[PDB]
Order: sequence, then structure tokens, then C-alpha cells
Amino acid sequence: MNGTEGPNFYVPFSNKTGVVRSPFEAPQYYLAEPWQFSMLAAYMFLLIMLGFPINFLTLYVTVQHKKLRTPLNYILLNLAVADLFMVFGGFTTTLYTSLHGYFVFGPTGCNLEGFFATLGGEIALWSLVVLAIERYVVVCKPMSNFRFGENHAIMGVAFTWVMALACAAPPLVGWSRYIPEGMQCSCGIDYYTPHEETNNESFVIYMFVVHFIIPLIVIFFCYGQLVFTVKEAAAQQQESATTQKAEKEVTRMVIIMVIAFLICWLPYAGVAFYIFTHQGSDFGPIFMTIPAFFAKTSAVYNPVIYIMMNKQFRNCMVTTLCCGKNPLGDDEASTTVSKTETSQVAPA
Amino acid sequence: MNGTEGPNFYVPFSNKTGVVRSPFEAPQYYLAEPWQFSMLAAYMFLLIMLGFPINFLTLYVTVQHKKLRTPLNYILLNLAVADLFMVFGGFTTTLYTSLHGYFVFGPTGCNLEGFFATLGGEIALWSLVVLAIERYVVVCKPMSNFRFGENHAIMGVAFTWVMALACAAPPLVGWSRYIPEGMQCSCGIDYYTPHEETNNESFVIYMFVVHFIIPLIVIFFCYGQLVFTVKEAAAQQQESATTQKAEKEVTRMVIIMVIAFLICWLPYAGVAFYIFTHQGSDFGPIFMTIPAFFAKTSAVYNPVIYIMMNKQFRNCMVTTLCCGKNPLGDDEASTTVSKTETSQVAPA
Ligand SMILES: *[C@@H]1O[C@H](CO)[C@@H](O[C@@H]2O[C@H](CO)[C@@H](O[C@@H]3O[C@H](CO)[C@@H](O)[C@H](O[C@@H]4O[C@H](CO)[C@@H](O)[C@H](O)[C@@H]4O)[C@@H]3O)[C@H](O)[C@H]2NC(C)=O)[C@H](O)[C@H]1NC(C)=O
Ligand SMILES: *[C@@H]1O[C@H](CO)[C@@H](O[C@@H]2O[C@H](CO)[C@@H](O[C@H]3O[C@H](CO)[C@@H](O)[C@H](O)[C@@H]3O)[C@H](O)[C@H]2NC(C)=O)[C@H](O)[C@H]1NC(C)=O
Ligand SMILES: *[C@@H]1O[C@H](CO)[C@@H](O[C@@H]2O[C@H](CO)[C@@H](O)[C@H](O)[C@H]2NC(C)=O)[C@H](O)[C@H]1NC(C)=O
Ligand SMILES: *[C@@H]1O[C@H](CO)[C@@H](O[C@@H]2O[C@H](CO)[C@@H](O)[C@H](O)[C@H]2NC(C)=O)[C@H](O)[C@H]1NC(C)=O
Ligand SMILES: *C/C=C(C)/C=C/C=C(C)/C=C/C1=C(C)CCCC1(C)C
Ligand SMILES: *C/C=C(C)/C=C/C=C(C)/C=C/C1=C(C)CCCC1(C)C
Ligand SMILES: CCCCCCCS[C@@H]1O[C@H](CO)[C@@H](O)[C@H](O)[C@H]1O
Ligand SMILES: CCCCCCCS[C@@H]1O[C@H](CO)[C@@H](O)[C@H](O)[C@H]1O
Ligand SMILES: CCCCCCCS[C@@H]1O[C@H](CO)[C@@H](O)[C@H](O)[C@H]1O
Ligand SMILES: CCCCCCCS[C@@H]1O[C@H](CO)[C@@H](O)[C@H](O)[C@H]1O
Ligand SMILES: [Hg+2]
Ligand SMILES: [Hg+2]
Ligand SMILES: [Hg+2]
Ligand SMILES: [Hg+2]
Ligand SMILES: [Hg+2]
Ligand SMILES: [Hg+2]
Ligand SMILES: [Zn+2]
Ligand SMILES: [Zn+2]
Ligand SMILES: [Zn+2]
Ligand SMILES: [Zn+2]
Ligand SMILES: [Zn+2]
Ligand SMILES: [Zn+2]
Ligand SMILES: [Zn+2]
Repeated sequence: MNGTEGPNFYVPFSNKTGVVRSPFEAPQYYLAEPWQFSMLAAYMFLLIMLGFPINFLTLYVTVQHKKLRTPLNYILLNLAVADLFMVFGGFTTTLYTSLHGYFVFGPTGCNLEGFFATLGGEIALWSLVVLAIERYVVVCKPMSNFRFGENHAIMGVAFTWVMALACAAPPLVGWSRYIPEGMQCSCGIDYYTPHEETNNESFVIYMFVVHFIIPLIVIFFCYGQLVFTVKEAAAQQQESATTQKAEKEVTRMVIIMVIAFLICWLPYAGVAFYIFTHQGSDFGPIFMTIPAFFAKTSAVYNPVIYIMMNKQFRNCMVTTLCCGKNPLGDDEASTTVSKTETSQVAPA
Repeated sequence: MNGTEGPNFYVPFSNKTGVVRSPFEAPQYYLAEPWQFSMLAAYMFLLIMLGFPINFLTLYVTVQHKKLRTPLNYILLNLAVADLFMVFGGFTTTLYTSLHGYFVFGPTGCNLEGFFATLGGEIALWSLVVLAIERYVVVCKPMSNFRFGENHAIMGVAFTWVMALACAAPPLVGWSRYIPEGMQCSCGIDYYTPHEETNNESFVIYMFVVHFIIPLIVIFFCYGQLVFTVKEAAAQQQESATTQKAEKEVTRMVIIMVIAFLICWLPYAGVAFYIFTHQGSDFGPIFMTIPAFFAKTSAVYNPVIYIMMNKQFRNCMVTTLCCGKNPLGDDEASTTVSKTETSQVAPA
């Protein structure tokens, strides 16, 4: 047998030499060099020491600042809140495991690492649709006087906070199970085994379409509608109104965010799709570790985006960090506001 | 001429098109694309966001835990400080410099953006010698009844602070000078021009020898000593005493800590050396930017190593972070330390 299936796991290592042991009961150093595990352990650390201050940062700002209440603004708060969970929710454990060399918390732990990770990523994928929608509703405006209010925004927050939930939820209650991958440090869905007990079989097809293929379309498609309308080409202050040229930046951002997704996941979705269609092939632990751990940057490449492609936010952020005011720079140029300082509304 | 020497600088760009401007008076966007500076800018931000908590933490931790008082718990405590100094020291500036495309604070900026760096950079180097020796004195144990006291650790500290100071402070008072390098976002010593009025020539030698090659001897050699004695080959509980065992851990580390140095500084020291031995050839802004900005990771790659190759420190940290205690993990299986908990004195 190429790998070693346990009733709880599947080590991508042959037990010909009888050296394989449950990733729930002992270090997996026989899978790779111990310094290699120290490697994963640091990586995560950085992630935790980074993705934390930054995402927290975000929350605390949006909260404080009163004008930051646009769709985009509502989506990116979520993301920050989802990511705050991955980190404290599961990234922390992955570190634990890494620092030990195996899931010491056994299955409860893998159910953490797995759950959160899955959810947070699904949410990120879904949020990328609640967006395509809006982007379409503002660029191709199929309406007359319909505006995407904060109310429609909180809807998505629920929509996504649920759709992505009915994804990382089942493997915790009979439908599918979470199982360690690569060097047994990370946890994911079970692609490796058929395990009729939980029909890992059905659950995987359910997600390769209803939680991937579909959202992929929905987004790519909407990206087609705004092909003739707003494009990448966006001139200086205004293009048919600075309001029309300011929306083309919320759009030149969203695109990128999506890229940052199909780079953070396809490399993995591909690996996971190859292992499913070949549940037994001769693949090694390094095979799924790299594409998997790489996808964990997911918890950080979003605020960076938004903090570089959102004059509004970025300015409003430095205002928060410079304690008092000192907007310096060249302000948002357009709207600005905060908790009280420049929070003054000037709408209609 | 291949570059544009100014009375205060040296832009690695030809002024044949008369487009070159003082990096103390105008943006250097003609040297590279404006988004690249944005990169440096973005990057600089990630460094500060990570390096602060990580270094601040380490500080408050070494202080609260009354037993973390080994020479190592001194050299790194002093090492984390030297980094906080770089971070707020010149890291802040340099970001501000990348943000506005040029050294707005003129030379003043260049001097801090360049001092502190040279400062801490050296301390981390010297801090490695003050570690190599100590490692020698315990592994090849030169005395028959010697042991470094807290006083000695403070001597090293005072020492590395003198040695490093003895080379970062001179360029502030007439011997050589800090001049911006690469894209003109960072400052360093002058290898570029001979400037007789300041003696760049002489200094640069005094640095490549009395502060690099020689310390690079006092260390590698010392290692060739702990080759026959304590070796990277570290087993489990006890080696000839669980004491001798854990002695091996503090070494596998120092070694790594020395790797994480030659990695972070040779690529730069190399570039720096080539230029010197070619004060006038043709090289571009990117040339020294890369080695240079990568070297700045020196402000973090230490605590991460420490907090990973030190079960006791890691645990004291988990103990601290988990507000109360409950060091979960695996503890150190050996000694522990803190303030009111189990910082209980347990000698002989
Ligand atoms: C790969 O191939 C190996 C060689 O064929 C095979 O080896 C067997 O490994 C199992 C454990 O994985 C060994 O059984 C253990 O024996 C010890 C006695 O030294 C027991 O303590 C242990 O159970 C304990 O139960 C306690 C109560 O629950 C608990 O407190 C303890 O912590 C512990 O769980 C097991 O009984 C067995 O002797 C090995 N046999 C041989 C031939 O060496 C590997 O299992 C196999 N690995 C795979 C398939 O993943
Ligand atoms: C590269 O070649 C450029 C053209 O030779 C040259 O431009 C010159 O720059 C100086 C700036 O110091 C200008 O001088 C001005 O100085 C002050 C301004 O505050 C005033 O006395 C005057 O306005 C004065 O013009 C020169 O006018 C300008 N000459 C030009 C454009 O022809 C750059 O300085 C060169 N880059 C270098 C060597 O750093
Ligand atoms: C163990 O792994 C090997 C390598 O992946 C598997 O061998 C492949 O089997 C398929 C179908 O039988 C062939 O089409 C491939 O050509 C084989 N690969 C090669 C070239 O070696 C093998 O089937 C696996 N055995 C188990 C445990 O199922
Ligand atoms: C400008 O740079 C070029 C290339 O970096 C220099 O040309 C080199 O000159 C040295 C002698 O100083 C020769 O050994 C090399 O073979 C030359 N290479 C090339 C590409 O010609 C040139 O000297 C520099 N000009 C100055 C002096 O500023
Ligand atoms: C370290 C974290 C890991 C390996 C996280 C695992 C996350 C999942 C199993 C997520 C799954 C999917 C998506 C995010 C997009 C849609 C398709 C899935 C089901 C492969
Ligand atoms: C962004 C930070 C920078 C450019 C830091 C600059 C640091 C130096 C100029 C350091 C120089 C050297 C050492 C630390 C060791 C000894 C040899 C030198 C002179 C190349
Ligand atoms: C971030 C620096 C850590 C990554 C470099 C690996 C260095 S090495 C690694 O260190 C572990 C802890 O001491 C040991 O248990 C293990 O045997 C050893 O190979
Ligand atoms: C976008 C990245 C998608 C990656 C999917 C390509 C899987 S490629 C697959 O890997 C196996 C295990 O190493 C090999 O044994 C096999 O020969 C190779 O073709
Ligand atoms: C201290 C927070 C670091 C985040 C970096 C934000 C850079 S912000 C940038 O600054 C330029 C000049 O100062 C302005 O002209 C521009 O409008 C502003 O958006
Ligand atoms: C790892 C230490 C790095 C050693 C530094 C190597 C400097 S090498 C130098 O780089 C110039 C770039 O403009 C080239 O034009 C030139 O031909 C090349 O020899
Ligand atoms: Hg779209
Ligand atoms: Hg990514
Ligand atoms: Hg604001
Ligand atoms: Hg040594
Ligand atoms: Hg480094
Ligand atoms: Hg401790
Ligand atoms: Zn079962
Ligand atoms: Zn989902
Ligand atoms: Zn199947
Ligand atoms: Zn002069
Ligand atoms: Zn020095
Ligand atoms: Zn010279
Ligand atoms: Zn532990």
C-alpha cells in the first residue's frame, strides 16, 4: 500500500518499515526532517504575529470611523473578522501541532484547525460573490433608483456567514470528517478515503461544485458583464464624473482581490482534485503541504489590498494611527470622516 | 560618468538626460517605477507591524520572568532592545522615506535611517561573539569551576554596546558618512566615493576588518572547537545528563542564529564590497536595494528563532500570553520561570 490508512487518518507514507504512527499519537518526524517542522512552526508564528495586528487593526478602524460603511467596507470588515478566527481559532493550533510534530489534541484539535480554516476560506470565496453581485449592480446598474444600502450589505454578511458555514459544518456532524494532510500538521476535508461511514464521497462533490465551481462562475461571469462597461483603464480625477472614476477603483481592487484568491487556492484546489481522482497514487507529504500552507496567506493578503487600493480606508487608517488628527497626506480628497473628528456627514 | 555624485550623495543613475535630482530634495521616481517605492513602503509597514510586537513582547517577557537570567536571557533581551531601536529608530523614517519617494528630513533622516541600523546591525553581530565564547566556556569548559554570572552577561551587553557603538557613531562626527543607497530610501556608509575630507576610504577598511572579518574569525573558529565536543547530534532526555542534553539545544540554536546572520548579511556585505572595490562602475538602484532591504529582516529573525528553539522561553511566553498561567504545551520538562507562579528558586 502506498500510504497508511488509519481509522482516523491517512499518512502519505508506506508502513513497509513499520515506522508510521498516528498523527494523533506521536511525532511524524519520520516523514520529514525535524528542522523542516520547525520551519512550519515559525512561518505560522509570523502569520499569527502579523495577520493578527493587521486584521485587528482594520476592525477597530471601520468600527471607529463612521463613513466607512459602504458595501466594500462591509465586506472587508467581515473578512477581517473571519480571519481573526482562523488565527486564534485555528492557526494557533496548527503552530501547536507543528511545534510538537503531530496533533497532540488529537481529533478535537483537527476539528478546530479544519473547521475554521474551511469556513474562513469559504466565507472569503462567498464574499467574492456578494461583491461581484454589487459590482454588477453598480456598474451595469440593471435597476432604476435602487441603491445597495447598508441593509443589503448586512444581508451578505449573513448570506456568506451562512453559505460558508454550511460547508465547514457538516464534517463535524456525520457528513464527512476533517483529516490531517501533508506532514499531518494541517487539517482538511477527507479526499484520501471513501470511508462509507461518513460518505466522504458525496461531501467532496458537493463542495467541488456548490462551493467552488458555482461561486467561480457567478464571479467570472459578472466579470464579463463589466467587460464592456468599466474596465481596467481609469484616468485621473474623473472619467465621466469623478464618482464614476472613483467606482472604477473599487473595481480595479476587487479584481485583484480575486486574483489573490485564485493564487491562494487553485494551487491547492488542484492538488486536492488530483488526490481525489487518485485516492491511492504515489504522492508524498511535501505534495499537499506546500500548496496548503501557502493558502494560509489568505488570512493576510486582503487587508493589504484594501489598505493600498482604498484611498478612503488607507487615509482614514493613518488618521486612526496618528492618534489625533494629522490627516497629512492629501486626505481622501473625497469623503473622509472618522469617529468624531471629520465624521461630519455630507450626503444629500 | 556612470552615476551622479552630489556633495551629499551618489545616485546610481546617469544625469545625461539631466533628470537626476538630490535624494534629499525630490522624488527619485525616475530611477524606478513609482509602484516599486509603494512596495518598499508596503513592505516597511509589514516589518514594523511584525517586528514590534515580537520584540516588545520578548522584552516584557524576559523582565517578568525572574528566572530567565542566563547569559542567553541577556544577549537576546539586549538583542530585542537593539531591534526596537532600529524599528522606531530608523525603520520608521525609511518608511516615511519610501512613502514620499525621497529623504525628506534631508541628511538628518539619512543619519538616523542609517545610524540605528548600523547600530543594531552590529550589536546583533557582536551579540553573536559574546554568545560563541560563552558557548565555548560551557562546552569546552575552560575552567574547572567556572560559571557566567548575571554580571558577566551584563558585561557582554555593555561590551557589544561599546563595540557596535564604536562604529555606528563615528560617521556622525566626521569619519565617513551616511549616504542613501539603491533607490535612495535607505542610508549606509560611503563605499561609493573616496571623499578625502571625511576619509571614507580608511573607515570602510576599519569596518570590514575590525568589525566583520575579525569577528567572523572569533566565531567560526570557536565553532571548529565545539565540533569535537558538543555536536549538532542531539538526542533525547539526558545525553550524559539531562543537563548536558539541554546544553546541546542552546547550541543547535546559536548555530542557526549564526546562519540566520550570514544569510541576512553576506548578500549585502558582498554587494557593499564589490562597489567599494569599484567606486565608479555601472550598477543600478535595484542592485543594492535588494540585498539592503532583505537585510532588514535582521530585526526579527532572532526572536522567532529564540521562541522556537527555546522550550522554556516559548513556555514562559505562552504562560504570559495566556494571562494566567497554564503553560499547556509540554513545558520544558525541565526548569521553568515567571514572577509569582513557579519561579520558585530551585538550585542546590
Ligand atoms: C506500522 O507498522 C508498525 C510495525 O508493524 C506497527 O507497530 C505497532 O504499533 C503499535 C502502536 O502504533 C504498537 O502497540 C502499542 O504498544 C504499546 C506497548 O509498548 C502500548 O502502550 C500501545 O497502547 C497504549 O494503550 C494505553 C491505553 O489506551 C495508552 O495509555 C498508551 O498511551 C498506548 O496508547 C499500543 O498497544 C504495536 O506493538 C506495534 N507492533 C509492532 C509489530 O511493532 C504500527 O502500528 C503501524 N503504524 C500504523 C499502521 O500507522
Ligand atoms: C542633472 O542635470 C540638470 C541639468 O543640468 C541639473 O539641473 C539643475 O538643478 C539645479 C538644482 O540645484 C537648478 O538650480 C536652481 O537652484 C535654485 C533653485 O532652488 C535657484 O538658484 C535657481 O532656481 C536655479 O535654477 C538648475 O537650474 C538646474 N539646471 C537645469 C535644469 O538646467 C541637475 O542638478 C543635475 N543633477 C544633479 C547633478 O544632481
Ligand atoms: C501505488 O502508487 C503507484 C504509483 O502511483 C500506483 O501505480 C500506478 O497505477 C495506475 C493504475 O493501476 C497506473 O495507470 C500507473 O501507470 C501506475 N503508476 C506508475 C507508472 O507506477 C499504484 O496503483 C498504487 N497502488 C495502490 C496502493 O493502489
Ligand atoms: C562606467 O562603467 C563601465 C562599466 O561598469 C566602466 O567600464 C569598465 O571599465 C573598466 C576599467 O575601469 C574595465 O576593466 C571594464 O572592462 C569596463 N567595462 C565596460 C563595460 O566597458 C567604465 O570605466 C565606467 N566609467 C567610469 C570610469 O565612471
Ligand atoms: C491550512 C488550511 C487548510 C488546508 C484549509 C482547508 C480549507 C478547505 C478544505 C477549503 C476548501 C474549499 C475552498 C475554500 C473553496 C471551494 C472548494 C474547497 C471545498 C476545496
Ligand atoms: C536598511 C538598512 C541598512 C542599509 C543598514 C546598513 C548597515 C550597514 C551599512 C552595515 C554594515 C556592515 C556591518 C553590519 C558588519 C561589518 C561590515 C559592514 C561595514 C559591511
Ligand atoms: C525559525 C528558526 C527555526 C527554524 C530552523 C530549524 C533549526 S533546527 C531544529 O530545532 C528544533 C528545536 O530546537 C529541534 O528539536 C530539531 O531537532 C532541530 O533540527
Ligand atoms: C495548480 C497545481 C495543481 C497540481 C496538480 C498536479 C499534480 S501532478 C502528480 O503528482 C504525484 C505526486 O507527487 C506524482 O507521483 C505524479 O507523477 C504527478 O503527475
Ligand atoms: C503611517 C501609516 C503608513 C501607511 C502609508 C500611507 C501612505 S498614504 C499617501 O501619502 C501621500 C504623501 O504623504 C499623499 O499624497 C496620498 O494622498 C496618501 O494616500
Ligand atoms: C551573496 C553576496 C552577493 C555578492 C554581490 C555580487 C556583485 S556582482 C556584479 O553585479 C553588477 C550589477 O549591476 C553586474 O553588472 C556585474 O557584471 C557583476 O559582476
Ligand atoms: Hg464582477
Ligand atoms: Hg494568496
Ligand atoms: Hg477617516
Ligand atoms: Hg562556538
Ligand atoms: Hg535574515
Ligand atoms: Hg517557563
Ligand atoms: Zn471509521
Ligand atoms: Zn462554503
Ligand atoms: Zn473516490
Ligand atoms: Zn564634501
Ligand atoms: Zn562594530
Ligand atoms: Zn576607493
Ligand atoms: Zn510543548
